[PDB]
Amino acid sequence: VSMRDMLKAGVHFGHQTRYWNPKMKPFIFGARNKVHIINLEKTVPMFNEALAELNKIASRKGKILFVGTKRAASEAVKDAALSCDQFFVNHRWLGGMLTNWKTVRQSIKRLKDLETQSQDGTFDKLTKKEALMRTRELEKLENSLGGIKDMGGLPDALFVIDADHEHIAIKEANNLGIPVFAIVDTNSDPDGVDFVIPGNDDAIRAVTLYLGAVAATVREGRSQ
Amino acid sequence: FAQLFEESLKEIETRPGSIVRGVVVAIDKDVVLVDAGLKSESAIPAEQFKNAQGELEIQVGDEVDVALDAVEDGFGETLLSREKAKRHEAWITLEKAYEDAETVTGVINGKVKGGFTVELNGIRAFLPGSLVDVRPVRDTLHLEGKELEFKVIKLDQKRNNVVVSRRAVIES
Amino acid sequence: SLSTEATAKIVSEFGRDANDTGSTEVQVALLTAQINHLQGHFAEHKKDHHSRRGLLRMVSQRRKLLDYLKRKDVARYTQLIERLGLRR
Amino acid sequence: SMQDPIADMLTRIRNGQAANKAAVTMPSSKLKVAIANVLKEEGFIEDFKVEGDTKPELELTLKYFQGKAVVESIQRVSRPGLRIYKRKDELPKVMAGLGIAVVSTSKGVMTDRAARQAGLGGEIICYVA
RNA sequence: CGUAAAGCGCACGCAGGCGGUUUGUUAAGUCAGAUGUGAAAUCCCCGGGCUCAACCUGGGAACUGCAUCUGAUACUGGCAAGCUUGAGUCUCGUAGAGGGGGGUAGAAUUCCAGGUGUAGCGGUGAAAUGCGUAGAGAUCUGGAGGAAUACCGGUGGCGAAGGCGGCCCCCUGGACGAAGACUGACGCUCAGGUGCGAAAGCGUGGGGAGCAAACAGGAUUAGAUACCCUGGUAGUCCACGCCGUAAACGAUGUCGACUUGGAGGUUGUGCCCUUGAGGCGUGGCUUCCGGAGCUAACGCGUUAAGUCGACCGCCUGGGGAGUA
RNA sequence: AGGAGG
Ligand SMILES: [Mg+2]
Ligand SMILES: [Mg+2]
Ligand SMILES: [Mg+2]
Ligand SMILES: [Mg+2]
Ligand SMILES: [Mg+2]
Ligand SMILES: [Mg+2]
Ligand SMILES: [Mg+2]
Ligand SMILES: [Mg+2]
Ligand SMILES: [Mg+2]
Ligand SMILES: [Mg+2]
Ligand SMILES: [Mg+2]
Ligand SMILES: [Mg+2]
Ligand SMILES: [Mg+2]
Ligand SMILES: [Mg+2]
Ligand SMILES: [Mg+2]
Ligand SMILES: [Mg+2]
Ligand SMILES: [Mg+2]
Ligand SMILES: [Mg+2]
Ligand SMILES: [Mg+2]
Ligand SMILES: [Mg+2]
Ligand SMILES: [Mg+2]
Ligand SMILES: [Mg+2]
Ligand SMILES: [Mg+2]
Repeated sequence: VSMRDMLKAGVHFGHQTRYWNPKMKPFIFGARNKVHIINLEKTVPMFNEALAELNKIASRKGKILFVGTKRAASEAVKDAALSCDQFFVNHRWLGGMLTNWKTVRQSIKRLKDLETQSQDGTFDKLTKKEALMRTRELEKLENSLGGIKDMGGLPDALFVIDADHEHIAIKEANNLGIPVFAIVDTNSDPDGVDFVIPGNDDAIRAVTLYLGAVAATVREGRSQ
Repeated sequence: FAQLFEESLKEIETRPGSIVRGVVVAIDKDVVLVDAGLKSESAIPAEQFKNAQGELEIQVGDEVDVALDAVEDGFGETLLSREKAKRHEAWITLEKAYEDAETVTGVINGKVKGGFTVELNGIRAFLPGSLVDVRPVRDTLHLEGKELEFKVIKLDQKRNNVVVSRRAVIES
Repeated sequence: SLSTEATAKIVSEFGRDANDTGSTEVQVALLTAQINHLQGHFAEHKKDHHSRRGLLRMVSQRRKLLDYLKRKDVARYTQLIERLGLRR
Repeated sequence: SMQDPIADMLTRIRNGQAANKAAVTMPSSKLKVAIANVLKEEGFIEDFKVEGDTKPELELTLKYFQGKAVVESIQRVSRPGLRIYKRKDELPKVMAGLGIAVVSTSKGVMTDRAARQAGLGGEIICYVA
């Protein structure tokens, strides 16, 4: 990929130079149009870090939780993880998935009872104010938790986009020791992020590049 | 890396708010998804592409941009495509069309205490004071009219002062 | 505010070089000339306290420079106070 | 006004370590160079260099270990307002021995352990820990 | 020491405290060593003796000290040279309610003379006191006089603070920027001292339109020596003199250095392209938000309440009392 | 700049 794919995508974009969280300062190259520019000259060796990292994590077959919430990259994440059969949260991060897993696990086990009902296990009973109430109950659960329903226990690696936009998950992960892989733009602060991936986040031309190149490397730590 | 100087060359292609390629790689009758410009995927409303005038000629693959209204308002390139690519009648404000030779479409609605006239096929300017039109007569032309001629007559703050003239008089 | 020509005359009559505008005797002579000029103004403007503050600042600067000159080179100090008519 | 360049040097180093600056630059002095020598040779900074012949500018490169700063604490003891002179048998201990006490003895600037070695007292310029 | 007690109202400034940088010299401070003393006992250490202990003892250590002598002389001090980056002067411009003096302008209230012109006006939550047929109010003309300067007007500017806003002139202080030259630590702070210091107030001589303590009347009320209303004197105004206090407050002493940012405002200065009043820097001052850090928290946050240095002021439970 | 607001 290198600068070649990084630019035909736009990894070099960074917010306005009037929003930039100063902790990014090593990673920037300039300010074209009152807007920052991310090296793609440090990124490429540093993006390579996480690549050869998730190899190691998927080598023990550990669980990799993808995270993305923006409508822009909401659909990138869901299709990228299921391309690897790993877990993902493409909607709002239900505040407490990790630190409060002893409670969120109840949420999954109740939808896993529910979906058996809603398809075959004796759904069509009376009080049709009851039938739809499940349909909206199941949909709401599946829409925000259906990403990671089969997951079991806690993950071992966590890949996010917009460390800023998703800073709850980072604050949950860092409080559980789980390593955190992020993409942090000029408006974010990687001080929680273990393995940073400096460069433009919000995208699909650029995000399916981060995911599509990551999505593979998980498999070849999994195909082994 | 002057290897990104061939991408500093890609910087040239189109960079400030101006005509840009305008890749419509994604499409939907909800939010026409523009992609080219500066930032990645966009979020523009629709006024000449879908669900707007009824013209469905932006079929996935059309390459029109939106004059990059914002270089980057934060992961947001341009916005509504009112008249951004083919601003054949106005551009900056009106002083510079593109030919000014052939009679371009013009409309002369008088001053109903202001004007509020779609004088040009692309803008709607409010005019200050007398000489609202060319001057055969000032406040006696409230019909949209048809394609007669088009000239300049009296600009002011050079923002929404688009001044059109079409009576075929002595052209004052 | 001494006139520019008056400043030039003071520098020429007190400094080694006509471009020697920073010499200790040059500075003291400038301060003394301005103070003597301002005495007449403050004889008729007793309530010009804000200007009197600047006058007192020049007085104190001249005193500091004179102490510096005296504790450094005494003979120059004595010649200067002779040419300027300052009691001490 | 600047009434203690040694305290200025120590404060510059302290602030630089706090702000993760790689190098801190300042005006030079014989005493400052000697203190930089002591700090470098006991490993609290990498290198120091004095560039300039009319306005000598001293540059000290600061070192950080696992991300954290190394000079966790650095205090000016014998300040102008209260000079401190100690005898060879009341030379202080810093960090109960782990730290150092930069001491100006009659033979040059040299730490408390070295002064106890050479049987000297002197002025306790600073504590480093 | 922002809010718990605590930064003088603000400055200047002697004594005093502290002091940028290089070389040389001195050896006062400082350090080392030695000598003399620093009584004995007591404390402490190692022992000995009373059957043990208390107790009594032998020897040591200690008595942080002081005086010389001999060395070191890095740091401070002195002394002599220098250096310039602190400090200051000059050259050119800049912006400003900075100050003092003098003149004038228009709007407006009040009063006086008159003209037109009628029974109300004025006031309030309602009302009444008050003004008016002796002709008010309204309106117009012409004078008089005093005070303050609408719009501009701006968490805008200047000033050390208090503070300063119409326009013009004379005298005058400070700040700032650019380039260069010059002097060469000439510096920072400051007890006592001296100066300035809103408003009220005091003395003398003026002035007095409006406002208004006091006062009087009406009203409100249980009362109403208040709020409200109608009038009204000192005083607000000037010249000089005195007072010397304010929530004199960013409740934050002055000076200096260093430590991520963002959005402005104001005032210069440089480059180019003034190619559309644009960007690109750099100085000064100033407003808001916020990072690390700090804080009891609130909050402060490159204009610190962050990290340090110099000097000064101040606090030590509340009340009594800032009183006698 | 008519209206907004309404
Ligand atoms: Mg209180
Ligand atoms: Mg208090
Ligand atoms: Mg104060
Ligand atoms: Mg010194
Ligand atoms: Mg004894
Ligand atoms: Mg010396
Ligand atoms: Mg005093
Ligand atoms: Mg008064
Ligand atoms: Mg009285
Ligand atoms: Mg009086
Ligand atoms: Mg009187
Ligand atoms: Mg009167
Ligand atoms: Mg009464
Ligand atoms: Mg009254
Ligand atoms: Mg007081
Ligand atoms: Mg005040
Ligand atoms: Mg105030
Ligand atoms: Mg106070
Ligand atoms: Mg002072
Ligand atoms: Mg100011
Ligand atoms: Mg703040
Ligand atoms: Mg505090
Ligand atoms: Mg008293």
